[PDB]
This record gives sequence, C-alpha cells and structure tokens, in this order.
Amino acid sequence: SAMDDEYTKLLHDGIQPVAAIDSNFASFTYTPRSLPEDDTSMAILSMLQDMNFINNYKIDCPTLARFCLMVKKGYRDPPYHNWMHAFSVSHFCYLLYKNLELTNYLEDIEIFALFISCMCHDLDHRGTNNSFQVASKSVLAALYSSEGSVMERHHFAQAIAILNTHGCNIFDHFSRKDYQRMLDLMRDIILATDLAHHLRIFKDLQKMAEVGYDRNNKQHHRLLLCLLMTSCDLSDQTKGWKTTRKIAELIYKEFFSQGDLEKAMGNRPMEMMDREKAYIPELQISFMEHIAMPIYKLLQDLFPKAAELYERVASNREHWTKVSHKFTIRGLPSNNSLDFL
Ligand SMILES: Cc1cc(N2CCC[C@@H](C(=O)Nc3ccc4ccccc4c3)C2)n2ncnc2n1
Ligand SMILES: [Mg+2]
Ligand SMILES: [Zn+2]
Repeated sequence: SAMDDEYTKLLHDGIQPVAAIDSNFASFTYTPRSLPEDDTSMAILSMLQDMNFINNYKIDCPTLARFCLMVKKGYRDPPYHNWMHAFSVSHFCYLLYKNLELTNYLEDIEIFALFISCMCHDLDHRGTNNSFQVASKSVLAALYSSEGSVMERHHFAQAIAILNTHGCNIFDHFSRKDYQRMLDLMRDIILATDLAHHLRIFKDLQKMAEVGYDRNNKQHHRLLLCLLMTSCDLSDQTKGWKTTRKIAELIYKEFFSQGDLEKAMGNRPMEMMDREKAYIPELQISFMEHIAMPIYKLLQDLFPKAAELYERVASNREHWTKVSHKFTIRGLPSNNSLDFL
C-alpha cells in the first residue's frame, strides 16, 4: 500500500516548517505549482500548522494525515482539475490568511472551513462541466441535476464521504453545533465555486463592497467567503505570464477533450470547447475581462493589500492582446509545407 507508507511518514516524521518549503512560500509572488507533487501533502500540513488550526481545533494528527492523503487520492488526473489545482487553490487561501488579516473579517471557523473547502472543492472532477453531466445523462446528473451545480454538489458529497470514512473525520470531536456549522460552511463554500453562482451574487458582492464590510452582518460573512473562495479558485491568473500560459494550455486541453466527446455524442460543443472554433487569445481576454478582473477588483476594493493581485490579472490580460498576432500563420509553417490545407 503506497498510501500507508506515505501516511506513516506524514504522521511520524514531523510537520516541516513552512519556511523550509520555500523562502517565499507565503508571498503572492510564489507559484505553488512549482512544488513537487510528492511534497504537497506535507505542505498542506505545514500550512494548517502555521495557521494554527491544528492546535486551535485540537485536530488529531493521525486523522489529519489520513484525511489529507484521502483528499489527495480523491482527485483524478485531467489536465487542469487535478490535485495540483486543489493544492494551488488551498495555497492561495493560505496566502490570503498570511497577507490580508482575515481575522478582522471572518470567524476562526469560517477561515478554517474556507481552507478545508479549498482542499476538497473539486474532488473527483472528471474534466467535464455541469452541462456535460446533463447532456451525457451521467450518474451525477441523475443525482443532482434537479438542484443545479451538479459537479460542485458531487465535490461536496465526496468531501463528506471522506469525512465519513473511518479514521478520517478531522472534525469528529467537535461539538454538535460546531460540526453542523463546519459542514454547512463547506456546503456553501464549495457550491460557491460554481461560477454560475458567482455571476448570480456579483451585484450583492458589489453592493457589499460599496457600503463597506460589516463584520456584524452574517450575510456579509457569507458573501465574503464566496468571493474569497472564487478568488482562490481563479488564483492561477494572479501569477506571472508563464503560469497564465501553462494554465491556459491545461484548461483548453481539458475543454477540447470534452468538446471531442460532445461531437462524438452528436452535440455541438460550446465555441470555447470546440478545438476547430475556439480562438484562445480572444477567449482568454474575454475571461480576464468579464470574469477574473472584476473578481480581483472586488477583492482589492475590500482589501487594499490585494491591489497587486488585480494589477497582475490586468497585466496578464494585456499580454494576451500582445501575443494574439502570433496565432495567425504568416509566411509558411515551419515545415515549409501547405499540406495542412
Ligand atoms: C484559473 C482559470 C480558471 C478558469 N476556469 C475556471 C472556471 C471554469 C472554467 C470556465 O468556465 N472557463 C471559462 C469561463 C468563462 C469564460 C468566458 C469567456 C471566455 C472564456 C471563458 C472560460 C475555467 N479559466 N478559464 C479560462 N482561463 C481560466 N483560468
Ligand atoms: Mg470546480
Ligand atoms: Zn477549482
């Protein structure tokens, strides 16, 4: 059993200091995808420790070690929605904690729930979207299509299935009320990763940013958690151009594979999932403009120290404009051949 040996070391070796992971590990400039995948479960532990969640919530170490490994094992390997995505999304949550003073805004348990949700938020993704589940009449659509957010409901349900696995319930010593709270938070935060949900609450997010965050307003806590979750989920776009480029490759590999399947089903894919129609620079500019930039502008409005995140996203969008000409074939292809006609 690979997991068992991995568990043994994770549990008995000690939790590595977060600075020992990387000297800039707690910086917005750090790219968590740089971390070797073999090191990420230990890094999860290091972040949990550094945020003092292990001590504060008296988390049983053997349970926590099993839990983190089970979460890791609960991701498949599509090009984008794999464990390294969830790891990088969790890392950003950690960055938010280390850089933005979330304790002035959120309860301890809410911040804890946010991190755990980040770990779990894409569990068992198959690299297809919600519409595909319905179109392909998948088991997940049979379960959840009547409620919407099919994949996100599945991710949440997988998170709970891991909790309910013997030896993996990191919350099983919580009071009944705290346990109920935690799972309720996990539901809300994971469902909030449906970008359809984000677009639906965006005006409320705007209004909250307009009037000003009210720590006494329970709906403000819920809205902020949604915004932070989305911010973690899209946080690849806040890194350097190179990350942005690689992430685009991964996302479109995944999209186009879905598109191939939709064509094999007799359905016409979304333009952005059709490898014969998708024009990636324009698609990425649209995504940055209509989705990512507004999110990090909201985040900046709420947290002035997040300004650099927004400006980096704006920058990456500018870079798509500048490299777009390169998608037009000038001269001959590099093989000197017009055979592709
Ligand atoms: C970090 C990151 C994450 C991410 N998505 C996360 C959410 C689900 C997926 C999704 O809806 N993509 C979308 C959504 C809306 C779009 C609108 C116009 C043009 C393209 C669009 C692509 C992919 N994308 N998408 C592209 N670059 C990304 N970078
Ligand atoms: Mg998701
Ligand atoms: Zn995600």
